[PDB]
Amino acid sequence: LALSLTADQMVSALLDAEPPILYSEYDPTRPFSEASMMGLLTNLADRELVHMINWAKRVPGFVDLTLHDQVHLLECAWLEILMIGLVWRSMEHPGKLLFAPNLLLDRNQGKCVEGMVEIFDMLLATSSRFRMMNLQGEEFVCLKSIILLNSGVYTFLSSTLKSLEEKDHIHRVLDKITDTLIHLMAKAGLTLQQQHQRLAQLLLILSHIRHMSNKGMEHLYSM
Amino acid sequence: SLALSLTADQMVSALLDAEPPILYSEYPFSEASMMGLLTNLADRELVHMINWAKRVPGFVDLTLHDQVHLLECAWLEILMIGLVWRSMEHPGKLLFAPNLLLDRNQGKCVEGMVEIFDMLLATSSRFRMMNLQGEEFVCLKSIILLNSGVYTFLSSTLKSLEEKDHIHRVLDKITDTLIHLMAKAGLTLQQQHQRLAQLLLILSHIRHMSNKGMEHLYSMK
Amino acid sequence: DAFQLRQLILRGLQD
Amino acid sequence: DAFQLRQLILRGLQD
Ligand SMILES: O=C(c1ccc(OCCN2CCCCC2)cc1)c1c(-c2ccc(O)cc2)sc2cc(O)ccc12
Ligand SMILES: O=C(c1ccc(OCCN2CCCCC2)cc1)c1c(-c2ccc(O)cc2)sc2cc(O)ccc12
Repeated sequence: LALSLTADQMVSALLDAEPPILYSEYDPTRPFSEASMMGLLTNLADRELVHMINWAKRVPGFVDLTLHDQVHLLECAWLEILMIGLVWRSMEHPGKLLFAPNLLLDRNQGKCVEGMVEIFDMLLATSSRFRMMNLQGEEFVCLKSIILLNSGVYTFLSSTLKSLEEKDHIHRVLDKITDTLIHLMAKAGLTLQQQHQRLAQLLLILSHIRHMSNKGMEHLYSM
Repeated sequence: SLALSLTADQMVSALLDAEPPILYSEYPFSEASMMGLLTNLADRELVHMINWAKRVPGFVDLTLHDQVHLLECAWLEILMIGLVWRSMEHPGKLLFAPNLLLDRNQGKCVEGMVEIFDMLLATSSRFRMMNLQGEEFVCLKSIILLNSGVYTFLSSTLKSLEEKDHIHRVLDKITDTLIHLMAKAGLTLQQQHQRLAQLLLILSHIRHMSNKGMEHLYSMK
Repeated sequence: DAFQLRQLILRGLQD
Repeated sequence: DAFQLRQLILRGLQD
């Protein structure tokens, strides 16, 4: 099914696959009560993860893989995926991270948790970068699926025949998502040159996201 | 700005000419002696990487503070992409140096090293399967230098705005160069955009390996 | 901690 | 070697 989709179809599938936007447990009518930043963020991350799994099943190509590899992809990607979602919804709120529509946090709330401000700044810098680029919703959903499919692909087994087939299938779906990205850009008026340039810009941001995710795990594990 | 005036052919030449020398190791293992040999090599490569960075178009236009920062963020990625490139014609093996060629069982000599060896081998395989060309390699290595620290300068400062703009413009030139190599080699537009995406997606795997590497190295100290 | 993640994912993918 | 990296980088760039 996945390799037979046209670009318009792929975009639709991805838009339709989106998980719900979640609200925090924070009650802004009780601002002087004891609230735990990490508690609230943890509660949110854990509830998003439940929805992320169901979203992964709706990404074309994903359920064609074995169960073990489906698990592995999410295990390697989940924090990147949380982070790119944060960054996307934070685009229209410069200087702030919109963890939830009722939990919009200023940069300086990073300082409330030891070692968190560095990662906040990195998240804010990424949100800025999307803003400066006018990242479109269609492009965002393509990027989020690339993350899922690409982050664990290099660390399966290797020299086994099954992995060869699994990787081949992922690479073919990734090729389809690239075609889709280029198609959005061409449809929006960009020159070939401008198309390849923007595609490169977007994919180079993905390695920053990988970096943030690794720094994040490192910070989380240490709590 | 010399860098933004270059044609694709000129960029490729500059990058090919910039290449550092291929170093030999000083080479019955242990964790200590192998790490000794690999440390010696990494440190000597780093001296040459610095000189190489100065020859990458755009790089010396940046401030000294940012030149430092870029290399500080990128150096292990750059060592790793070099390794993986010279290992391409040696499946199952990593060619740290022409006289130092190691398989995954020697990885096991150092606690926590095999996992990263396997990742490096998987990347070298991937380049083999793609027939990565030397011209493409030199472009990817410069992208790593210029891209890895660009998001973590200061921000909301006027100077940083100017620095990032300059880096983005050079990165656009290197993209144009990659597409040019592909178009010259016969690929369709579709095949061009697809290969470009494939190459840049591999860069996030290299970032990941570098972060895992730092994590492993720090834990020996 | 790392077990709790695998459990969650395995639960979600199956039903 | 977190301090020794930056110095090694610094010396190589200015010479
Ligand atoms: O605050 C969190 C967060 C909190 C707890 C997390 O994990 C808790 C453990 N949980 C156990 C079951 C498996 C899933 C994770 C993950 C993210 C979020 C982030 C973060 C930022 C910096 C940093 O150093 C670490 C994390 S980013 C983020 C985006 C969201 O949409 C939600 C929460 C978050
Ligand atoms: O073994 C090394 C290595 C050894 C010591 C290093 O650093 C020593 C500290 N030194 C202090 C001064 C600043 C520069 C680094 C770096 C890499 C190499 C790598 C590595 C692989 C797996 C892993 O888990 C960790 C590292 S990859 C690599 C590529 C090379 O071309 C050379 C050495 C290497």
